Amino acid sequence: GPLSVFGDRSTGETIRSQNVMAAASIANIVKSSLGPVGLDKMLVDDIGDVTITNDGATILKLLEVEHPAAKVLCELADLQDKEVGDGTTSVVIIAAELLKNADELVKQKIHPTSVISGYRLACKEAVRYINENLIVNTDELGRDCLINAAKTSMSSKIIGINGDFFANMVVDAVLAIKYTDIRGQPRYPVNSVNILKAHGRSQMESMLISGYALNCVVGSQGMPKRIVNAKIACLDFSLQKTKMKLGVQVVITDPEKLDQIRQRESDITKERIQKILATGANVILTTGGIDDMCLKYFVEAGAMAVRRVLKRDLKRIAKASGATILSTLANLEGEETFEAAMLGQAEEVVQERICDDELILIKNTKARTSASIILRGANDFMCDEMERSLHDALCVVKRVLESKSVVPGGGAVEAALSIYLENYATSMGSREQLAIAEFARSLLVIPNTLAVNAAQDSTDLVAKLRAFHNEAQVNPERKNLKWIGLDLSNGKPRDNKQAGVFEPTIVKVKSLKFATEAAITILRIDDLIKLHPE
Amino acid sequence: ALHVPKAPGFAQMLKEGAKHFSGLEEAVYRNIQACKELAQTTRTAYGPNGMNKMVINHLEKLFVTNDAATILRELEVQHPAAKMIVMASHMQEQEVGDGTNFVLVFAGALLELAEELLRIGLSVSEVIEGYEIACRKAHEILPNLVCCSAKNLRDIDEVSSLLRTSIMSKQYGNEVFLAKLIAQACVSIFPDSGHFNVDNIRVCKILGSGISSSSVLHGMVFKKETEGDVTSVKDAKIAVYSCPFDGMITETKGTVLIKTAEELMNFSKGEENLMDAQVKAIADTGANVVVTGGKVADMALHYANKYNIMLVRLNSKWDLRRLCKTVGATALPRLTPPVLEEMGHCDSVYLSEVGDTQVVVFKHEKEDGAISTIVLRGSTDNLMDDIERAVDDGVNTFKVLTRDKRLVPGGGATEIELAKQITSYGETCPGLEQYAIKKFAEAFEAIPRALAENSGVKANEVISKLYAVHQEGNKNVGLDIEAEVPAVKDMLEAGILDTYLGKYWAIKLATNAAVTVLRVDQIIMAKPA
Amino acid sequence: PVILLKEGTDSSQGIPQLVSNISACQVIAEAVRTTLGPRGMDKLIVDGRGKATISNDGATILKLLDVVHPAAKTLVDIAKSQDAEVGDGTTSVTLLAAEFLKQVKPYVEEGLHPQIIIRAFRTATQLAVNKIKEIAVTVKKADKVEQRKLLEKCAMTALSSKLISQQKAFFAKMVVDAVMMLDDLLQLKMIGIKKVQGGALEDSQLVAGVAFKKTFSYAGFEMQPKKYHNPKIALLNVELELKAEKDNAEIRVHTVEDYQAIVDAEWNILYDKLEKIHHSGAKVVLSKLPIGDVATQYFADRDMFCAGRVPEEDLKRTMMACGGSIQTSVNALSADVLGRCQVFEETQIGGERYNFFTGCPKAKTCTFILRGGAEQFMEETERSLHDAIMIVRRAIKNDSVVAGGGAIEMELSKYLRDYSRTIPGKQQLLIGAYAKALEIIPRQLCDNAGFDATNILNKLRARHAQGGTWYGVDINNEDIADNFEAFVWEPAMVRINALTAASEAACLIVSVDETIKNPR
Ligand SMILES: Nc1ncnc2c1ncn2[C@@H]1O[C@H](COP(=O)(O)OP(=O)(O)O)[C@@H](O)[C@H]1O
Ligand SMILES: Nc1ncnc2c1ncn2[C@@H]1O[C@H](COP(=O)(O)OP(=O)(O)O)[C@@H](O)[C@H]1O
Ligand SMILES: Nc1ncnc2c1ncn2[C@@H]1O[C@H](COP(=O)(O)OP(=O)(O)O)[C@@H](O)[C@H]1O
Ligand SMILES: [Mg+2]
Ligand SMILES: [Mg+2]
Ligand SMILES: [Mg+2]
Repeated sequence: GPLSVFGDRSTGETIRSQNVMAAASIANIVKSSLGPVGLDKMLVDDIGDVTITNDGATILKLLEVEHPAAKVLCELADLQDKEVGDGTTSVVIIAAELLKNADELVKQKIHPTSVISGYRLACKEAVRYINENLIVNTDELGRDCLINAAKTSMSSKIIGINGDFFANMVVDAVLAIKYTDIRGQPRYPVNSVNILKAHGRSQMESMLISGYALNCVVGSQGMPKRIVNAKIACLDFSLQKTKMKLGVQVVITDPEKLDQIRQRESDITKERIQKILATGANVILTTGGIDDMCLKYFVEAGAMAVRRVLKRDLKRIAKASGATILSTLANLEGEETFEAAMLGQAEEVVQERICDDELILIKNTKARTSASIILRGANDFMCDEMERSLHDALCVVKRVLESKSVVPGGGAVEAALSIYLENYATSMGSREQLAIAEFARSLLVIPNTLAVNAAQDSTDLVAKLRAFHNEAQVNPERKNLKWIGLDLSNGKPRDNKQAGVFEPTIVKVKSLKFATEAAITILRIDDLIKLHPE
Repeated sequence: ALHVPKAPGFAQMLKEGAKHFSGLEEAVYRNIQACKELAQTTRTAYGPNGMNKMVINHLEKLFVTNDAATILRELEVQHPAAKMIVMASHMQEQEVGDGTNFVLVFAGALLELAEELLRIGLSVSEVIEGYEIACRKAHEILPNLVCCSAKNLRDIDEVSSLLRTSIMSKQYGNEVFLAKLIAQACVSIFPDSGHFNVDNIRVCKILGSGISSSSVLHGMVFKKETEGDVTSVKDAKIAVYSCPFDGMITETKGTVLIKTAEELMNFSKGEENLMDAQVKAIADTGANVVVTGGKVADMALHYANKYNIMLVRLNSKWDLRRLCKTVGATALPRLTPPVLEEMGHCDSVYLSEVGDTQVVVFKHEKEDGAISTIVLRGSTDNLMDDIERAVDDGVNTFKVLTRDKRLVPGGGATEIELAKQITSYGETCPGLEQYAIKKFAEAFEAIPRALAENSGVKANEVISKLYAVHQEGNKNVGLDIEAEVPAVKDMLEAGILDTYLGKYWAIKLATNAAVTVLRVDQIIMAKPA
Repeated sequence: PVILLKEGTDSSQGIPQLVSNISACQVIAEAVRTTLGPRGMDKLIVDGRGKATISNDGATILKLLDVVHPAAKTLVDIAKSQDAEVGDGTTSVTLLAAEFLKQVKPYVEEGLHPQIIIRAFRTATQLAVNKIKEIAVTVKKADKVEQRKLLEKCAMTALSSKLISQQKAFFAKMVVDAVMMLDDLLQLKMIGIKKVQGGALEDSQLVAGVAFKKTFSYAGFEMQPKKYHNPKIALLNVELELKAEKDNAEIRVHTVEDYQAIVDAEWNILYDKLEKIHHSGAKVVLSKLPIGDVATQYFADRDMFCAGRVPEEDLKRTMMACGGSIQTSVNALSADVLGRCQVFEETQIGGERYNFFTGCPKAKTCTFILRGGAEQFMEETERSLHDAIMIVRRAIKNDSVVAGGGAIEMELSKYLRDYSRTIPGKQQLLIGAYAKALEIIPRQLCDNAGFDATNILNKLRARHAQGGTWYGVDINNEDIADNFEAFVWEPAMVRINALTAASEAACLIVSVDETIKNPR
């Protein structure tokens, strides 16, 4: 009509309802994968490629979403996975529920600015209330706190019942890769634990490697496959017949030089390898290649050479064993040497046969402790889901060790926040009051979803929860009731701090902040212009 | 070597689109799977907590109901074994009127347990033997499970308490009202003789108000208007004609042959004088209401208005016959005045407006007659059709009680007692028949299991409670739907009862359908035309 | 290998199916929301033929929408049922049903058993219905001036949403006179409604008599007179023209004298019919059947009026007004069967010629003659008057009045909140949701008016809990007011049936757990 834009235009309640519908779609995809009673999903990639998963971030990454207001929630799950590593489903569910209730208010003609102000206020005060009333110090709780946090993260995953053992593995691995640097602050750099998958023996047969596990093998079958007092040389250059560089040409005018030039092309690499081996290096890892001519030198020396190793694996082996990755055998004296100080050490390096394949294990490195985990399941689907679940658990333990605060699970925090914020809304305005009440009510979608998935009376259970938390917030003698949440194996509230259902505070805090940011961004939209492609 | 050829013989001689299945795998198990899928489609509608379904048929007509036979009819069942189970369900509807969902559930359960037994290593023959012997034992047992009897079908409170159960599974929220209405109607049309006809209960669905505004009418209602000027009559003297309200003409071609101006001038006056004489003879017999099954002529209508006769035109012949039964009249094929016996009577005949609809009411004041009508009010045609189905259930229950007055406890009590007793019989029966007897017994558990699942509680605890109470000795105990947690109570003391004949026929038909499906071994479908 | 159902069977099952049913109902409600109340708007729908219908009437709008959703068809059906049983409340019923569904949507998503929800709906419906019957105002005087005032106020309320709201006192007085001159059955076929394009709403009129459009006159009709000052009226079902005395009649003559006798005999048959009609004293003649040119000219020469092919409904109205009987035979034309009026006239009304029988004191009939600038203008005027007429009939039969502007909904919402705060706690939430749903009527009034429904609903909730039961939305002041004193009156049966139908529809929709579409 009057507007001549070459595209479609949605405006008002139409586009607001559409945005809420999209967000709801995304949240209803993942609601069934929440909590110890949540279930996994198959995803088929249009070719028969199968992916089993409970991770909401993984699900929303694999999906092909068309609506931008739904792409927002997918990116929200991705961001939660990047910054926390857990909560990727809860954050999406909460963002969608905030969107739903806020759009209900906007339909009642509460201005979206007022809804947004109220949501921001409620988010700030919920974060404050958590930090002030709902946290437990992991110092007061010990190491069983880390084990309980790992087991809580592993509930809802395919390493759930085996959590009793997988949590020990995760905790040992994070403590192994613990390192303190300058500024003397303790750092737990997960993604430095290596995770390999090998279908075969049961899950209980999964292994924690004190050392490092390399998805590589020796370069020659004549080389040994076990070395005990391993002197390790990590090289970032290739060991091949030397070729003159691009700006260098051989032009012979005296045939008598051809033989010596051709022989030099190999003697150069021979000399480099002899220099490396003269120091005692019996294990040589390389990011580059190793010609057969060179592999023969390693074979005759009785050394173990490995080629095409990955840069990150090499960096980790070097840091763990005490070695220095060399891009060149070149010193500050204009010569070529290899010092025995550039070597690393390990009490054993072996080529181990896992299932029908082989990998290399570097065991008991000195100058640092390292950790690898070989997951063992029934097929690649199980192994990939175990890898994802274990990554979640490692991230959770990392957060618990970095910030020493945890909160109870099972909807305890959400029930407490619902109570406290529905009481707190009474003080702030009249429409921001409704917005804060709706934020509070939205927070209840987590215990509601937990109970629904547990196939229990969500209404009764969440009412009992809220009653407990109201008693806790109105009777100062019963403040220990804060720790009550859902027991989804029996459909009855329970002291989750004593049951061991713990979450890192950062999980809930970041979930709330990100969900609020997403809800505000989606609620700010009152128009949509979709241009026809060209 | 990249193609498997059809084997020589039947595989090659088979037509293009024809299919042939043979053996336990291709035929027996696929039939059992189909019947299981059917039972699953209708399981969630069983019982008072049973949910309705919104079926749209190929004609885009909408059915909102939890009546199993209706759902099956409006579904396009295409698997032949499922068709056979549906035939069993429809035979149950024909014989009894209620229990079709029992038939489906029980048949599906028998077939699933039969598949399990075939997998453990029994032969279809042994399974069938055990199922038949166990059906015989169930029929031997049920008479002993009969708890109460009607003891009076001329009362209105007892009949309501008896019909409430059948009209509770359908229309759970409002069942006291409906049982009252259906009891009033059934005992109005119940004659001194023990014979009861269900077609004599008429149902008029009028849009407007709601199910609580429904009523019973000792008489008849027709969504018609009156042809003439008279609209009400207080001491009806009804005269009924299957012929039109016009001058009789020849069945052979008639021609008015005029040959003189006098004949031409007098023919039409003679016709009207004839009509006036006919209608005046009818009026002078005392008739104030005339009901014609054919058309009405303008001159005859003129003279009926002149002589103050209410004219009614009923297109249908079933409607005409039922009106005759109502008023005590005889449909005359000639326009001759009726004799004192051929005439019908009604304490009132009037035109009213129920809602937007105009209706002609032949209403007796006495609390009896040969025909009664239930005027169903409701805010939706679909709702009124579902309530009509519930009315049909109540009326068919009344007829089943006129045939056999015996009653068994509901809510799964009889099913649990049957399961227990047949299990005790199979534990004594040696030979491979005991497996099939015990599975036939365990199939009964599907009924309280379906009730519990729909009530919204755990069927295993419900069934364990029932088994424990029936072991302690209470055969009238069944599950309580008015309990959020698994519970049980005295079905007799609660008034939740089923019909001995209903259970008898449902068990018989379900067993027969399952046994036929099992007796099938090869299937040769033709190309779907 | 072999499938249970026919290929193409679409089955939607479970909580998603139920939530989708509720959402479709929300769509259907949205389609009529903005028509509610004095600030309500009209909808323009167009058919495949390109013919447009313009209406504020919710039943009409939903009939025109080609709704196919099985659950959303239920709202259309209950709007039809409301228009049938009452004639008003069609938008309110749909809004209420959709709001019940919306209010229980969260619990449905959170796994609340539909049986529990329907039990709560039934309970709250019975409570609200009994409460309406309890607090409904029934003046126990049976006074005629006050009962005409009451009907007039209920009609003005029923008309305060249409395009004739600026003439609603006019049209309400006319509707009340119309339904008060009817017989006991209050038949709608006894009120005629003519639509004469051209003219203003205030130029519309009611004739205490009967009126119908001129009907295919032959030659000599202009030679006839067009005004009679005490005519007797012959109402007939008689074809007055030279015709085959019968279709299966065959004349056979063998003589020219007999031939001429037969010709003259046809003419004498006709002339004798006409001469009897003339000797009955009737100066006006109406036939449901044609009146030929010969009869037309005969009556013109006798200075009589004749009209043939008159429609059956107009004939019956003329009968009920003038006081005669319709005759298939002209052989007994007594003064008992002849009709009578004080004036008969043929006048021009906006391009058409209309015959008016006016002055009938024994008239149990009236004819509305509606003017306006468009076919759809006049059609929506007719629909508005139909609303008012049905309201007035129901009020005549049961003068039990409640107040509008959302007063009754706020009173029932308060009462049901009170009741819900006294019950275990599962039904508590659901009956409170019922109560919160009842507030959709004043909320939608304020929305369509352009107010802040939030502040107005706060004011109303406060004033209904302080004591006061007829406080509702005041539209012209953007405030609240005692609507029973402001005379925003509504027969109680309107809202009774609205709640009944809405609750039944909601219970049905919530009881459906599976939808199975067979392929066509
Ligand atoms: N043992 C448990 N009992 C009750 N609730 C639990 C338990 N373990 C985890 N939860 C809850 O499950 C919810 C979500 O878990 P999950 O879906 O695995 O991860 P996320 O949603 O954080 O991606 C959290 O609210 C958590 O508190
Ligand atoms: N109030 C009640 N409590 C428990 N069970 C009931 C109740 N009312 C009916 N039933 C049970 O519901 C079953 C019949 O439900 P229905 O869906 O009509 O199946 P059918 O089509 O086989 O009659 C019977 O087992 C009957 O005992
Ligand atoms: N003058 C008025 N002021 C406030 N509210 C009114 C007024 N007139 C009618 N209403 C309310 O508007 C609603 C009816 O609007 P309308 O769309 O005409 O009727 P319905 O939708 O019920 O067919 C009722 O709640 C009625 O009480
Ligand atoms: Mg998690
Ligand atoms: Mg039944
Ligand atoms: Mg209205």
